[PDB]
Amino acid sequence: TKKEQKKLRRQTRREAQKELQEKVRLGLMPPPEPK
RNA sequence: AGCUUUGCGCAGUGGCAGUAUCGUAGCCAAUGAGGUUUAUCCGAGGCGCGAUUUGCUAAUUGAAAACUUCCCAAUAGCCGUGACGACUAGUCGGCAUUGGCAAUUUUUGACAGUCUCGAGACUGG
Repeated sequence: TKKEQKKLRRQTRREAQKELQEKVRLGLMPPPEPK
C-alpha cells in the first residue's frame, strides 16, 4: 500500500543518510556540496 | 526502431513545511472508514495518544567555551669635550659620550592654485 511505500522509502533513505554520514564519520571524504 | 502510459526507486531545478509532515506498539476500517450536496447515492483511512536526525559557521556571556603566558637587565649624522695616536700652540684620523642641533648658504620647506601651444603667462586683493 502507498503508506507502506512511503514508510519503506523513508526508512531506506534514513539508513542511506545514516550510512553517508557514517562514511563522513569514518573520515574517508569531506561532506558533500551544501546548497 | 522510435514515441508513449502507469507504478516504484534514484538524482536535480523550484516550491511548501505547526489547519504542515509523520509515528501509533491502543482501538476501529473495504466482512466498509466517514458522509448536512445528488442518499436505493458517494467510497478511504478514521478517533485518540505522541512527536517534530546530522554537519558547518557566526555571535554572546564567562577568568577559562576545551585538539596535546607575563615581566626585568643588556646587545643588535654633525658641532664641543676626553684620551690615544699621527704630523708640524696648530692640523688630521679613528674611538668614546657627561650640552646643543625649526631664524638668510643647505636637514624642518616660497609653496599652492589657474591658463596657453617639451615651453611660457596670471593670481595669492
